[PDB]
Amino acid sequence: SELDQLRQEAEQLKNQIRDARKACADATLSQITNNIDPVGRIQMRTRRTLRGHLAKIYAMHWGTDSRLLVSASQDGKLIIWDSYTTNKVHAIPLRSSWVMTCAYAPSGNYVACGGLDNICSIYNLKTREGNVRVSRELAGHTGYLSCCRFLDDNQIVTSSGDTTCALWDIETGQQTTTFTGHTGDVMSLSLAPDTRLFVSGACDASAKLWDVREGMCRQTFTGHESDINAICFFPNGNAFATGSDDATCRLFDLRADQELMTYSHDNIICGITSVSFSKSGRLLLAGYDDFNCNVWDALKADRAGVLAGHDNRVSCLGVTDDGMAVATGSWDSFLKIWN
Amino acid sequence: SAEDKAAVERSKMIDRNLREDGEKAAREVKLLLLGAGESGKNTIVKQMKITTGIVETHFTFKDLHFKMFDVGAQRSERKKWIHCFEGVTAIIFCVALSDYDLVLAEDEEMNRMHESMKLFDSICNNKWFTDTSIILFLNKKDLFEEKIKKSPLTICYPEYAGSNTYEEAAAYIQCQFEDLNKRKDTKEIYTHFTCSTDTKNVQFVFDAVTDVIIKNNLKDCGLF
Amino acid sequence: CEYTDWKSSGALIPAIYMLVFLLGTTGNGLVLWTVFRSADIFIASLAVADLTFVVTLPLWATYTYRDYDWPFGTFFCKLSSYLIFVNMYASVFCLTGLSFDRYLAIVRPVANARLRLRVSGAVATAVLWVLAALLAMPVMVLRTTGDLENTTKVQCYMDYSMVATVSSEWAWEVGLGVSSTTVGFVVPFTIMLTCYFFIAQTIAGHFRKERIEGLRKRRRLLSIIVVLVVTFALCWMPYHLVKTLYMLGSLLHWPCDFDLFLMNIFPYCTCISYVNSCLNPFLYAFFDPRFRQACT
Amino acid sequence: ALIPAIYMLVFLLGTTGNGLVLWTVFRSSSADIFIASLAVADLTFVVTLPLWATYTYRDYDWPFGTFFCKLSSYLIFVNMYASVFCLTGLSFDRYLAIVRPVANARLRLRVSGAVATAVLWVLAALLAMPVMVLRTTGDLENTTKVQCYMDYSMVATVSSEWAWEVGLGVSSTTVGFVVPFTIMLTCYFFIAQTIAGHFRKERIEGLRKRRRLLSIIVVLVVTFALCWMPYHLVKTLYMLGSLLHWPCDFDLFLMNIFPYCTCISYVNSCLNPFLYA
Amino acid sequence: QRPRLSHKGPMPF
Amino acid sequence: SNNTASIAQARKLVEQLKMEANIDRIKVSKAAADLMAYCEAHAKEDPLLTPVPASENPF
Amino acid sequence: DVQLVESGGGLVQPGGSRKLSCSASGFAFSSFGMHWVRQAPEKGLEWVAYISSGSGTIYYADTVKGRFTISRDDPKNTLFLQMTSLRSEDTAMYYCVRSIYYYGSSPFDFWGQGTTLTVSSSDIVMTQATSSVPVTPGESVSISCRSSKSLLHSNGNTYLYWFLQRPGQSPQLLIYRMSNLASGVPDRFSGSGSGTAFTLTISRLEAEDVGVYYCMQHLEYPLTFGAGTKLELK
Repeated sequence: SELDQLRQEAEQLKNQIRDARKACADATLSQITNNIDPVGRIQMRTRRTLRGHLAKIYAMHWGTDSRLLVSASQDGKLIIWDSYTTNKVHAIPLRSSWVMTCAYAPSGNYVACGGLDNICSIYNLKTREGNVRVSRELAGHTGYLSCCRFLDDNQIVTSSGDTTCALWDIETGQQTTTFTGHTGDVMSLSLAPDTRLFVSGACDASAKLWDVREGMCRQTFTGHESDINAICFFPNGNAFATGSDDATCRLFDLRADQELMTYSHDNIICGITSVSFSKSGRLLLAGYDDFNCNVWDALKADRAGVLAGHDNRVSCLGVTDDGMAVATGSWDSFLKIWN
Repeated sequence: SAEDKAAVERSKMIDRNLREDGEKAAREVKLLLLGAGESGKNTIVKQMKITTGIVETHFTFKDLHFKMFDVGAQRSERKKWIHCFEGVTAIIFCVALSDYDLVLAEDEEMNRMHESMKLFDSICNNKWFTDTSIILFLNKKDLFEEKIKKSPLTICYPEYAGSNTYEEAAAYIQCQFEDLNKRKDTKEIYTHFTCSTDTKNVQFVFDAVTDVIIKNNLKDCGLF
Repeated sequence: CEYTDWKSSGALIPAIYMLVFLLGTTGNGLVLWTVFRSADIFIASLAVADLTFVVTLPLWATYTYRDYDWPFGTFFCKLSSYLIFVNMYASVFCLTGLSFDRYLAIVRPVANARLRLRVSGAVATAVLWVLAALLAMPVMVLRTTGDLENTTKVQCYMDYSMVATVSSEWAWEVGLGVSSTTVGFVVPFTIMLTCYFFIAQTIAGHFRKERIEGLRKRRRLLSIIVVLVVTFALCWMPYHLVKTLYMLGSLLHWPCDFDLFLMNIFPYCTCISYVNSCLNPFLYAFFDPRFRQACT
Repeated sequence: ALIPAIYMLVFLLGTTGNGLVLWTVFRSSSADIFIASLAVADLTFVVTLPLWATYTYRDYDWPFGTFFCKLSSYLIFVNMYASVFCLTGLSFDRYLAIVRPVANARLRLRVSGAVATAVLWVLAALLAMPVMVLRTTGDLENTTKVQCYMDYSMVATVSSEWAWEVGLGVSSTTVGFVVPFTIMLTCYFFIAQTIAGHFRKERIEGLRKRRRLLSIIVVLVVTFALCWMPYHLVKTLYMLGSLLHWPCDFDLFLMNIFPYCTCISYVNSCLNPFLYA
Repeated sequence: QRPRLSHKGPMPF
Repeated sequence: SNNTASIAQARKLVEQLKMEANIDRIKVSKAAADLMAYCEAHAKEDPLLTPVPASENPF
Repeated sequence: DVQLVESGGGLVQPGGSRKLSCSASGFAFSSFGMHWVRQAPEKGLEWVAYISSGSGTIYYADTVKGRFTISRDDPKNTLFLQMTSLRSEDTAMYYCVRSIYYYGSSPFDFWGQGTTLTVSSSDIVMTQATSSVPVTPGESVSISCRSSKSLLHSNGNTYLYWFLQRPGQSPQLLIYRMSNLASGVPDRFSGSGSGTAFTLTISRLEAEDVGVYYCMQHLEYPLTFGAGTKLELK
């Protein structure tokens, strides 16, 4: 038929894309910052430990205030943690006992909850009635939800296993933008600092840049092998870290849409479960499925530090906005808030 | 501070609330439903009770509460959420025998049996289920035994499939199912030919759950 | 008829006291150190009980070897007697509680789950230790020292007339022995017998598998249950039975040869009870495949 | 009966504390092993202290037997021995850390804390072997009290018995108090030298983390001196007045003050957990 | 016949 | 139909990848230069990099 | 809602016993801690007692430590104020409030209607030297409050509570930490106090702002009040 020649045109334009890739790619992040500021060892300490949850812990997100903490586990609990004093703020019963994502609203009054029910559930923390009551029951995904990051106060973007990263709205529970294009199920979502863009991580092992609204793929980001389990974003810039099962937390630039270098290690054969950039993006804290957590030099790879000590697989890792702490929500039912 | 002590008291109340809730979840018996095809799984799930990716069927029978989980309507990658069901006490596998001579009726290359064995051994030797027993349910046994005389079980696989008798056919399919598991020392399957008697399927599920619980206690105790 | 010499015993039983001392202390340290590094709480309690049941033995080894000299203290007579008695009671009651928890878990899946929860590991251990202390305090309060046959050397004897009837100290010692029997061997071994029979028939009913693995299960578990019951019997029947037999000896007046055999045999059945207490860790707690792998 | 009271006062105070520190230190994963060793040496004291409380109760009377006071004298010596070498070894670690924190690591690499404690404990037991073997119970002056005094004249003839006694006493005082207190005093002299060099961090509040470890050990060693130096000094003055002719009126004072000095010297066995906590 | 069994071994019974 | 779906997929692929072609790519050395410049500009106030005052830390 | 229907009071004789069982419309009454605040007709507000969530911790004023006993009924959502003994000084206006406690909490947000008890006719001192002053609208009036002990704790918060109630009504909470406004209040109100000095600026004075103002301290369990300063619109 003609699909063969149409795919040939697609292949030739892909060849032009790779020609531009190779032409613009002449050096590496290592080739620039060979031996600039050797971090050394910054091995931090288990400052606090939260043990409210009693089952497999999957998600956790820091708040804007850099103090309050949210986390979701297998049991239908969404306890709000007061990290500074190791206190319980709000234990939220959860209809879906299979949640793998939870996010704190930047305004500090809402928490989203996804999971295996394909529903992004939003709860109102500040209630004149006094109890956390569910505000919305966003639905429409044909697959399991994977991330529910609050794009803004009312608009919320989310990622599901239906290969679509939908954008929602608490004010009116309608689908603003589909953001289609992904081939495999999408695993993770990280917003831009200015929230006018966001990246998605999929099971097709390709990060993909989208606009906040009225957008499809601006840039395609291939180079991984197995699947993008988790993704992050630079604190302020055209960069984002990409975690995958193939043990490489590689990162890509945005203004240059090129691969920089891979955070590969000979000893590590396991995968990357969670990645959240450190302040200024100098480090790269990576979760692992070998009951360990380690941080990398974001510009020099290598062992900047080791954050290990968790019994089970590190499921979620988050870095505070102030940068004064790092929380590791491993599958073992404790939250160790490292320094 | 006074407000600090009040917050600590609130955290203590939260702690006891989550403690009692987790204790409640401990007594819960949670089973997972894997229907290879949407032909007999609905019938058997109706039997044991009497677009979310998971449907939580909860019921009781003779003072034992079962929280059934239906993941038939997932339409997504299995291994991404399969680790969420690592702690299930039992796996209820449902597969019909009224599938041969149709060959998936859409693919015409592999049988529902072949797809079912693929699914079954993928579950059995799966890392997250290295010690979880499987409740094997053989659905539409009445129609299978009705049509087995007119067409032998030699059609589904060209290998000799016994005589045309339903007894030999059932024995061969049961063996071809159990031998797929590679960890019979730790996990053992419960074959059962599902029939119109709904209550008997529920009591068979009770016997299976009692069995898995008693050997769980066996290893939990000093012996084993 | 007395005749309580038996020359060969005079250097063998203290030697047996010495070699059961090493195995009991070293064997219990092996199990205890691994717990430091439910049923496991009972395992730790039983290991501690047997260890401190064995540690205070060489004080008695000197007592036996140096011909009832007893130099190793004055109120250490009371201390050692109390430790050994309370810890034999604790070992027996730990077996009772551990077999009881096993009986619950095995015979009733979730029907006795509430019973398992209320028994726990801390509450049951605490109550068994309190009962052991209550049953062994008279040993402290009456273990008198000195005056070997009221003269000569120093002996660690009992004055049953102090707190009980002065006229009949024999009656009080009979009653104390009867209570010791019926509380630390008769009824607890009944609990083992019934609970373990229920466990064994639970295997006989539910584990009825004709596979090679199934028959291996039958053999291994049935053997371990029968061996536990049989070892408690084989190590407590002779010792308690011989106490009772000589007690009738003070009453029924058997011909001399019988009581001569009892006098020449009492230290040896004491030794077998002590050595079975010593090996109880290996046969019961260290028997656990997972705990043994942890030790290894 | 203040000395028996002082003996028994320490037993109740020490046992509650030292066990608490040992368990607390063990659950708290170089310095940690030594403070535990200093702790574990002290519970070996309170286990025998009530026995010694009955010893000096009536008149040095201990009927519990030859072996029991043999082992208890071994313990009463080995606890303070292992204490002085534990102080000395962790003082090595600390002062070398103060002068050269980098060079502190290699010493731990050269001699690990656990192996240092092991050789320390075996050395303390070896040096307390004589104080073990000699003390055998008897009726001195045909006394009803049964005391296992220092029985020197076994190892050597009666003529040289006094010479062996003074040799053992002087050597024990030396290798228990003088030699190790001197080496740690030199350690603190080095520490002051670099503290004199480091006037920027000389402030107590400005160096809290480093100072506290130094402060904890300062309050440990000052207490250890203030308690054992009386007993050690009086024990030295004993044979000083015996061989060299000091007046008898002096010597009688030691006979009245040694039980008060010895019991005060044992107070440190309870102070260490209080100082650590 | 006179020994009350409270000698030899630890147990006085 | 399936052929129409394949045609639509080919259309979306070619237009998406032409849009990818329209993207201007800046030099990778300049990208990494901005990366390190931001890192050195914001390296001071990072407790993870440089231990901040050990008294102001609430943890 | 959170409407607290006070129920009790009456013309009880001295030394008697009365039931003051205020009812709660339902706001997880178990979760919220309850207070009792009295007010004599010729005096200001005065705290009486406090029970935490689930009858955890109970506190009483030293004046009413043994005379008054307070208890709750979580299933029925009521708190029972028993008066073992009654005096002339107990003649007061009893308002019970709701107070939840966490990081983002706003205690003393709603005060009940209250019930009259017409019976008969060392700590922080909240001075509140301001009195009833005639002020025209639009003025930036300021109400000063002082305390003996610095309200600032190691947490970095000063437990100052400003209140407003028009003559004959029940107080509302304006500022609960000297800096954070409550619900139902405009941005004009703001404490902006120091560690030991406290104020309240009202940029645009209104008839709603006409009314007495009370400052509260919550550092210690015995709570202290000032004297109301009515801002009459004249």
